[PDB]
Formats: sequence, structure tokens, C-alpha cells
Amino acid sequence: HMSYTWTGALITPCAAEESKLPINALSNSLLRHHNMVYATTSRSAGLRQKKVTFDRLQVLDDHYRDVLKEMKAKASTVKAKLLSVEEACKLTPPHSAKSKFGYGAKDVRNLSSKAVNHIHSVWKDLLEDTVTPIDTTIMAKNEVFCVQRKPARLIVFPDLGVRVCEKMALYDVVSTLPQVVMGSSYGFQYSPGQRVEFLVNTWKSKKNPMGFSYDTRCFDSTVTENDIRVEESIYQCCDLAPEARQAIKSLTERLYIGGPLTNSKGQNCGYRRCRASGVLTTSCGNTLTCYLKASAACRAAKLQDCTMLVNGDDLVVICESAGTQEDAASLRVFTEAMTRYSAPPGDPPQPEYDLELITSCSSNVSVAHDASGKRVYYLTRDPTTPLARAAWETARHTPVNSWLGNIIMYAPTLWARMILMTHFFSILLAQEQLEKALDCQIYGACYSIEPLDLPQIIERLHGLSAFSLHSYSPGEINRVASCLRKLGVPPLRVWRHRARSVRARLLSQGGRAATCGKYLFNWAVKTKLKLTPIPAASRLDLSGWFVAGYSGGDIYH
Ligand SMILES: COc1c(CCc2ccc(NS(C)(=O)=O)cc2)cc(-c2ccc[nH]c2=O)cc1C(C)(C)C
Repeated sequence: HMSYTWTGALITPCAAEESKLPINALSNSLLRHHNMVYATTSRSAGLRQKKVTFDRLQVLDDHYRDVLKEMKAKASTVKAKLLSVEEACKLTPPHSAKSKFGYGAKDVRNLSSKAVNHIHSVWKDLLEDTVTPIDTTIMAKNEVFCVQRKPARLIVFPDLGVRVCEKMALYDVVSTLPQVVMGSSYGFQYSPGQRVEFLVNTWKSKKNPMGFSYDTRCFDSTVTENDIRVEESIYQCCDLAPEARQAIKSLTERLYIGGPLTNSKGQNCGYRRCRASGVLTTSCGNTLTCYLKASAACRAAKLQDCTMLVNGDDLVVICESAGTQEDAASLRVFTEAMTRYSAPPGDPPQPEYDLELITSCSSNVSVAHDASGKRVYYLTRDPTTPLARAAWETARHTPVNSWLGNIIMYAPTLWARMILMTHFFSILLAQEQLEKALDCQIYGACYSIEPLDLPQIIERLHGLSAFSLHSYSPGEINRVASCLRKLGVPPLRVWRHRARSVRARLLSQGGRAATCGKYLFNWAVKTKLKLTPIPAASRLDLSGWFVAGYSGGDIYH
């Protein structure tokens, strides 16, 4: 029961790959320790292949089937619709990988006859054939990190034609099913502010709260054939059109369970028997499977009043404590149960008795004060990776602007406000690109966002307090300051100085730019302005935001 089988053919790049941080005239104003920053390339794919290749063994007990029966009962209340070819085409990202059948992502979006005729023939093939393994491309992701070097992560995706078909059959399913099955436990339905609110209310709902996060080692590769068939049986509980039932069965048998792996040069690299990281169902499948295995593991470990917070393979558990020594024992039993279910740990889980000390996927709850002096909880993270990616994006244009996604999601943080907003607004002013729409990712989905709309977006996700936070925690200030010394980033006093200039420059431009100056950089001036709700914020169509996760799902708006 190996996750993969390999032939020896290399995982090849699509274009020229850079690993060393590119340097331009702007680099040194952000980061001076250039040797600390790197991008992963196909050169390291061989090491990743070794790490993700292992035998999986599953032992399914009564807690597992009990949880599954409950999940299927909730899944049976879901009614899902088939999307038209047109609706599926419009969710396709403009720069999505082109089809091997002579058309690209822009042909799909333009509803070109060639693209639409091919999608219709793939659809007919899914309906008539439910056995033939569907070909997939295996690629090394190009992602930027700070040292202390990770090997490249792998992306496995079917052809553009198949991806449009996945949208037709499962887009409505993967968007509505998880919240119905998991209720308040489904993390992707929340904005960062709603997530903090959920975590605080849960922490306060326990007499003696205890919390931990569970890190599964190579989650996608731990996903078995059984897990993928179980996900299909959950999707089948929905009230679906008979063509949608057939397409879901076919995509499961032919694509989701496994298939051959092809490199960018057309060579066979091997065969997958685990979760594909670049399919529509990656996020939803990972969410349901993680929740199923964790919920059953919580019952097996006799964890009292367990509240899950699940986003794909990201798992947070908040429960009733039984003292430090018993909690240590319970987590070992939880881990043992997760292991039997083929979800073994990377780093073993540690019990926490302070909400701020629970870290999941580099993120944690922290505290600051609003304009009135009131204590306000917000989500932050270690800023090393966001700052390393910002340095790369200072010298190179990338398909996904991590700085923009980071300003949106981490707007209330000390580091996004003082550094990211200051730096990138300074660049956009000099380049006359304030009105240019830029792509970023929110919960794996791609969005086109104009930086001039940032104050309204921030107000809608975090409220006006994101523009007024002050008196950050000494733990948080210290992590930011330590990160700056490590990377060779100028100190916070330099950023405050530069921000007064960026603010004045934005105010001079008037209009939406002046609003950016007023709201985003009010923290920089000694005589603060009283910030009132922005009328444009209410007009913002933020539907489709915070519904579901679509990581690897090829989703645009
Ligand atoms: C953790 O929440 C997240 C997640 C969720 C991350 C996540 C995605 C997928 C999986 N797993 S998978 C691949 O199986 O679907 C797990 C976690 C993402 C972000 C975020 C930050 C900056 C830009 N864009 C963003 O979306 C922020 C949070 C906040 C809300 C903490 C700020």
C-alpha cells in the first residue's frame, strides 16, 4: 500500500527556475541578509519524492464508523447543483495551466468553441467510462522560504479540460457540504476576525480549557484508497442530478483514488495511490478526512468536550483539561488512534493552557488594544516566511502576490502594518501602479484585487480596529524584532519614519490613494485622525469570500 511508485524519470520544470534571491535597487530597503532567502526548484524534487513515499496501513474501529455514519446523516441534507460549462469556465484562473489539447485558460474563460467542445467531450467520457486512470502532470512548486533548505513541494493536477469538468460536478458540493457536515468546526467559512471570535468563545466555553494542534506528517500521502472512497460515499449522500452522481463516481475511480504521473516533458514518472494536491476536492477531501479521523481519535482517547477547528490538514482541538500529566497521556492516545487511521504525526502534539500559545500552520491568537484601550484578540503568525516572500516580490513579479494576501489576512498585525503596507505602497506610488489589479490567494482561491481598495476590504474583514491597534504583546513585539535582526530588515523606528512619507505621498494623490494614507497609516502620525466607516466598504461584493477552501482547486473568484 505505497503512496507512490516511481520510474526514475525526473520531475522537470516548465520554465527557467531561480533559487537564489533576485536583487534590484529596492531589495536592501527591505532585507540585507540575502543568503537567508531561497526559492524551491525541481532540483530538490528527488528528496521530496523520498519523503512522501511510504506504505500506509489502516485499522478502522467502531469510533471511525460511528463518526462516519453521523457525517453521512448531515451530508444527506445537502442539495447540490451541476454547474454549466460556462459557469465552470468563468471560475478558471486567467493564468491556469494550458490544456495538452490545444487551448488555454484564456480560451476557457472566453468560452471559445474549441475549449467548450473539448470540455463537453471530456464530460461525455467521464459519463461513459468510470475505470480508465486519468493522466496527471507532476510538478515541483516554486516557493520562497528563509533558511533554518526545504525540498520542493509537489503539485499533481489533471488537464485543464478535466479541471473544468471537476467544477461542473463538484464545485457546489465542495462549497456547501463541509459546513453542513462539520458546522462551526469548518474553518474556511470564517474571516480572520470570525475565526478569532470562534477560538475565544470556545476557549471560554470550557471550565479548564486545554488546546493543541495536530500536525500530520505529509497529509496528502497518508490519504489511502479507502479514505478517498469514503469521501466519495459522503459526496453521494447529497441530493444530486444523476449525471453529477456518475461524474463524481468516475472522477473518484479514474482520478481521485490515483493515477499515472507525467512530467512537463511528457515522461512517465510513476503512479500515485494517495491524495492529488492539485484537484478541486483536495481541500474538502482533506477537511472531511482530517475531521473524521480526529473526531474518532477524540472518542478513542476519551478527550472531554472536544471542539475541532479544521481547515484541510490544519487541525486545532480545544477540550476540557484533566491536569498536565493526564493531558499528556490523552494526546499520546489521540496520536496512537490518528496513526492507526493513517494520519501519523510529524511533530507530536503539545497540550496548551493559554489560547495565545496554540500554533497551527505558523498562526496564533494574540492581543493588542483598540483606540478605546479595550483588549482585542487578533490572528498573527511568525513573519519570517511573509518577509522572505516580500523580498522576492520586491525584485520579481509572481503569479500570486503573497504581500497582498498577507496585508488582507494579517491587516491588524504589527509587521503587516508597519512593514508590508509601508514597503509595497512606497513601490506602487513610485511605479504608478496603485490602480493595477493584482492576483492573490485567499483560502486557496485566486482573487484580482486593486491595492486602492485595501482600506474597505480590511474594514469588512477585521473592522475599523485593524487601523487603531496599539500596545501589542511583548511576546509579539519580540518575535517581530528578532525576525528583523535575523533577516537584516530595518528596525520598526525606520518603518515608522518611512510610513509618514508614504502617508503624505498618498494624501497628495487625493481620492482612493488619500483614503489609503488616512486609514492604513494613521498609526504613523502623532496627531491621529478619527477614522469613520468607509461608505465604499458596504458596496463591496465580498460574496465567495470565506465560504470554503479551494487549495489546489484551480478557483478564480
Ligand atoms: C489558518 O487560516 C488561514 C489560512 C488557511 C491556510 C490553509 C489552507 C489549506 C490547508 N490544507 S489543505 C491544502 O488540505 O486545504 C490548511 C490551511 C490562510 C490564510 C492566508 C494568509 C495569507 C494569504 N492568504 C490566506 O489564505 C490565513 C489564515 C488565517 C485565518 C489564520 C489568518
